[PDB]
Amino acid sequence: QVQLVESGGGSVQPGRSLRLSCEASGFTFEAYAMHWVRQPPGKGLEWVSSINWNSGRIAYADSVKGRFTISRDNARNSLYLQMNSLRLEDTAFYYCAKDIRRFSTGGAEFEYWGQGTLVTVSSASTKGPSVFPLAPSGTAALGCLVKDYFPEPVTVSWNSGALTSGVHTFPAVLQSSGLYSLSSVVTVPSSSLGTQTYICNVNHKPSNTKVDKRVEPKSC
Amino acid sequence: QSVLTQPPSASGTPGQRVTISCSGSSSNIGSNFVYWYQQLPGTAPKLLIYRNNQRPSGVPDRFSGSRSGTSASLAISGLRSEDEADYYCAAWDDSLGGHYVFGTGTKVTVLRTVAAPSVFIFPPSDEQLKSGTASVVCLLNNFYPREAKVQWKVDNALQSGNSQESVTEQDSKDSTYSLSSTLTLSKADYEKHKVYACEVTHQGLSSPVTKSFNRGE
Ligand SMILES: CC(=O)N[C@@H]1[C@@H](O[C@@H]2O[C@H](CO)[C@H](O)[C@H](O[C@]3(C(=O)O)C[C@H](O)[C@@H](NC(C)=O)[C@H]([C@H](O)[C@H](O)CO)O3)[C@H]2O)[C@H](O[C@@H]2O[C@@H](C)[C@@H](O)[C@@H](O)[C@@H]2O)[C@@H](CO)O[C@H]1O
Repeated sequence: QVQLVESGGGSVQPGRSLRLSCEASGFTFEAYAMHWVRQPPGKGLEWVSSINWNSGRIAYADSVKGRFTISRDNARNSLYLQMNSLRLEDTAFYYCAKDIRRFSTGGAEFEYWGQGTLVTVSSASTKGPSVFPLAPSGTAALGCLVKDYFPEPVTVSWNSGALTSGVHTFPAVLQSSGLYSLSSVVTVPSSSLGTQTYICNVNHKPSNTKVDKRVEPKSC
Repeated sequence: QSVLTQPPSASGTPGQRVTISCSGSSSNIGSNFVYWYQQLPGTAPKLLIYRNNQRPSGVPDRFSGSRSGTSASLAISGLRSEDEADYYCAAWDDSLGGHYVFGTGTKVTVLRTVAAPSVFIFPPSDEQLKSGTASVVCLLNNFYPREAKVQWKVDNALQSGNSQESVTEQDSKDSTYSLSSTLTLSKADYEKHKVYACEVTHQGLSSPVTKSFNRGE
């Protein structure tokens, strides 16, 4: 199975530099042109750069020409994007993509994409979240409140992935303070409350934060 | 600079045939292959159609593409709830020495039957109160359509300016939305009042529904 994993995202100040990487497995990396595509949150797709199998032919979109450098290490099955002189409008998910064709020299055909690394160009300071229980009131609703973090993104799972049904993890909203906040809620049967343990797992990779929060009913 | 234009949105009942335009110029679609990409909410784009009409393995045959001149079109036969996504066409553009152009994208939603939300209300945790701010959360679960009004009342006094909303994307299997609204008060203001109520107006409710709690009970 083809697999592409991007890393190197997180927050970065305007004017500064950031290097993204992509690890490729499940195919003969050194035979396929690789590309970077980016997507500003909520907006559309923009092609960034291309490099063929031996790095002989390289292409850049005009919006990054002169600031970004694409490269690759076939022995390490890795693709790199060096980003200099970053601007707010460079804030985006950056996607690593593999070409359909072997040994091509031009064009682009994005056959498989990595899930992307989110780059936030901002003057704000990185800050990890605080996590509070949304304790439950035969449907009963419980959740976790992930408040006052920056930048995006947060991931939330329930019982380390052993609970998937009824789970709604809402899009983050930017508070007036400049920090983000979201809720993840799951509807379970009330029969389950005294019987089952519900833990929300919050990951905030930009601040290197991992928190597990037991969410129990209230005493009353 | 060069743009492939698509309709901003598209919709259909389950089983309906949806069709998405992609309008280009003689420099891109008129000369080069067209590709279509599908992006489910919160995921990365997928290759859906390549070289005008080819489908990868793992793409159902209800997706098909065609190219006629400077325009291209994607067709989804028998729209399913799992098809709710953004769809982007794309093609190489020969002008200006060469560049790849993505289309402006089309959001595809499923038209289902009106469904009223379920409302749940959450008091702030005691742990958050120890830090001096209170967050009250109102949850509107599994409703359709998307538009909804949340109105906070504190001892029946309507609030304004101290709340924020967030809405999910359309659900992959039942085509509903959910909504969270958060009321943020200082700890001191939170303890000065007793009844916290969130009042919900929606097309599925003939009269507004109110869920509330008394602080400290
Ligand atoms: C060789 C090369 O990279 N030329 C690019 C050019 O890309 C090519 O365009 C033609 C059509 O004009 C064709 O689609 C090429 O694809 C194929 C082929 O049929 O030759 C597809 C095959 O699957 C593939 N074979 C394998 C085993 O993977 C071969 C093969 O990779 C090459 O022939 C070299 O061995 O390629 C395609 O590669 C490129 O054109 C643009 O991009 C294309 C992907 C397509 O969208 C075109 O319509 C579009 O104009 C141009 C860009 O200016 O640059 C040339 O250098």
